[PDB]
Amino acid sequence: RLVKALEDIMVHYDNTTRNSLGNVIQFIYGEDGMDAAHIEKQSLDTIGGSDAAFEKRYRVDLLNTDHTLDPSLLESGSEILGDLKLQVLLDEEYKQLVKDRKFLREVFVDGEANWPLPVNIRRIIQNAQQTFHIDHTKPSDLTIKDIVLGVKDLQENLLVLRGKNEIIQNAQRDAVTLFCCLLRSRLATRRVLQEYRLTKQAFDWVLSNIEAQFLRSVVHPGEM
Amino acid sequence: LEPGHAADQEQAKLIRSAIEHTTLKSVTIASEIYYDPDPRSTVIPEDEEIIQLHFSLLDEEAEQSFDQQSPWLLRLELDRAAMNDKDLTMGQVGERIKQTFKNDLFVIWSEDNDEKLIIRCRVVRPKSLDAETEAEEDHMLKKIENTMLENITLRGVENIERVVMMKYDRKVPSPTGEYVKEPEWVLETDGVNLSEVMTVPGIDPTRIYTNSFIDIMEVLGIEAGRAALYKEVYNVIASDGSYVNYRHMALLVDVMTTQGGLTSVTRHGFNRSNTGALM
Amino acid sequence: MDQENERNISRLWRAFRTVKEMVKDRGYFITQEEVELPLEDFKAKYCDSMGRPQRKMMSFQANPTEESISKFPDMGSLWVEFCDEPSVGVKTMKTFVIHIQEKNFQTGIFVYQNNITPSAMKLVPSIPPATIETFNEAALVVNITHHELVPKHIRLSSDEKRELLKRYRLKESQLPRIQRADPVALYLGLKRGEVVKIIRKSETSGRYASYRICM
Amino acid sequence: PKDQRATTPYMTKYERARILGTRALQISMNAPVFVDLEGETDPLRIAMKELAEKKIPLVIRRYLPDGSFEDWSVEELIVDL
Repeated sequence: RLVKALEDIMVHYDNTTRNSLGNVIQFIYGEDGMDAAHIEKQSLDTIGGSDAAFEKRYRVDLLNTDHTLDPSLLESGSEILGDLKLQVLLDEEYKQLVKDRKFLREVFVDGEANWPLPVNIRRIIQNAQQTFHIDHTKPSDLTIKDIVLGVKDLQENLLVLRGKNEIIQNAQRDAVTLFCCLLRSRLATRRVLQEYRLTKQAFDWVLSNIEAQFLRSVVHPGEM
Repeated sequence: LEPGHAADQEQAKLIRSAIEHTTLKSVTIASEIYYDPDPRSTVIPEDEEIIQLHFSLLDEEAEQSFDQQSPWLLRLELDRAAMNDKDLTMGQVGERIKQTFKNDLFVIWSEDNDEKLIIRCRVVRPKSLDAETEAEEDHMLKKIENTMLENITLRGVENIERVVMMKYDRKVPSPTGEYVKEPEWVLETDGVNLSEVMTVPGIDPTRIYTNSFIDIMEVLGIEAGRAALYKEVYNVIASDGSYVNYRHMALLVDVMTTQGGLTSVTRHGFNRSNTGALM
Repeated sequence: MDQENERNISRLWRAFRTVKEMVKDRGYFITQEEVELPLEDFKAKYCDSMGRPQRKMMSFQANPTEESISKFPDMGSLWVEFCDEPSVGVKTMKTFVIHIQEKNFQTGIFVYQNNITPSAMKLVPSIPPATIETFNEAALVVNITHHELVPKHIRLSSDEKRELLKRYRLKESQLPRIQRADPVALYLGLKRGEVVKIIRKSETSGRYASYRICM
Repeated sequence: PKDQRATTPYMTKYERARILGTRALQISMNAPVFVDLEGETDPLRIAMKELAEKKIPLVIRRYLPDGSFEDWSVEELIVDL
């Protein structure tokens, strides 16, 4: 009975799911366009944790002493002190993380943090560390602006639907909301400098690999 | 329950009482029809004290008339234990009977403290009983007894049987931001009457849920019906621990709910559609 | 609790609040203060000294907001009337229809107590282009659109619907369907052919917008 | 639609399967070989070798549910499989 009911439903090249009549069952397969084979459980950091712990893990301040970024974490850590521009960028990043926290707490009322998602970023960062033999005692050569702009560019490259109009662009931006949340929670400046003392080469490698990997993760048109 | 009443106990019991369906038949021991021409007294010493209790109250009322007085006594003896369990008093049942029998049945009450919970009733028939206790047909009293024991809803929601209040934990953000388990009191019933139970005061209408997704569709719409159907499928599949990806069950429910209504996978549902004849 | 007791006044007040919220969500202008009327204030304004509210005094008129009329230049004025008769005979429906016709109200909502006779129901489509909506006070006691399961429904303008169909290369039939009698459809007062945007908080993705077409 | 093609620029799994199958069938049918055959014998392996070099002339017509289509040449498509 089940096989006959859903027999003729297929993913088409416009990424929608339709039956033999062309009727739309859903406007993107699985509501995010990724195939099940490439999903796997991952943690959403921002959902859990106390406000103080969340701020400590994510907030970075170049001006005040409450959450100062230790200068030893960057090859220009001393210079960045002040620089209202970098502070504005980091404040925007923290506001985005707070918005993600609120949005996720809305989506998952019970606060569950482990949910399937396409690309496993923990493995990507572990691979970067093992490949580049990153030394945890050498102040990384990354810069706050580089990190922020790289993450934003990656988010811009999270292509599922490739239309040029505004309806398809809204759909595509919606389809990557949760993966963007995972990225922002995982690639926070503070985390990328303290927890994962990556270098610029490793950061570029991680971003490129994430791009490629979820691009390989998207469902194939013609899938029955 | 509502957020301001969930953490407590007795308010949950009050909601239980407001929802749970209960009739006279659940509290009555036996119903007896007795012969008693006397409208103000009785040949039965057992009911003499009860009659005297209301003799100074009812028979002393102005505009005394026998139109509601008959020689037949429909004596119901209730269960004290059952009434105590349901938090029912002679009051509630009496005015419910009055509501169903505004002026077609003169009803006498027994004192709650009395060991004999008695509802002494007489037939009503104006223009024939006005000044006499004429022998009304006993079948009239038997029909009245049927109506009392079947068609009288003392309290609760129709089609809602035993309501089982129980406690289990739900995660809510602590003021520090951490998710902590806050014990909550809820009710799990039998039979579905969403359309009424939603409106009962004291319940959080935004959280009420049922496993009969058809009623969810009827009351909340096709989108809530689809969500409830997915929840039911997920519960069925995860009852054994093993789980399937969200996409498969989401696709199944989406297919079942594309036509603005619940479609079955039978030959009456997807098979009677617009698809190809050979398909 | 008698009819005059709070057991019924509270239900009436909650239905009033639900009606105000429903009219506000349709795009008409209703101040947030009116939506949050306290029970005591409602009794003072409407409930009689005898405990019997004058339902005729709860009659209500709403007008499209600036944004709603800008997006829906066909919108008109709304009239809402809570009838007094427990049973809606054809005479009361005829009187209401005449009132709508003479006031030239584009849309009118008729909230009734118990039931409407089929003869009266036959008068609903009797005054085009004006449309008459009927609601049962019991249904309106709780605003079903506030339920956790129910997502947010948004009505699309004809231009928005045309653009959607053009971008997805769809026909009117190839969209998912929503019936006219759907409780949310009645709440939004959808007409046949009006497409509704539904925004859900998907598990796989943060949000997922789907659409349905009234049938 | 000659441009603004909204379909994926990556050759799909089924597209790869059918391209390799078609080229294997053609080579088995003694079709011309476009690559420097390095002593290979299996038509499928030759097809894979000349797909690696983007030396398969065939294109891929991608039908949309409304009947339209897009012509993608295997030289354009990115073989990320």
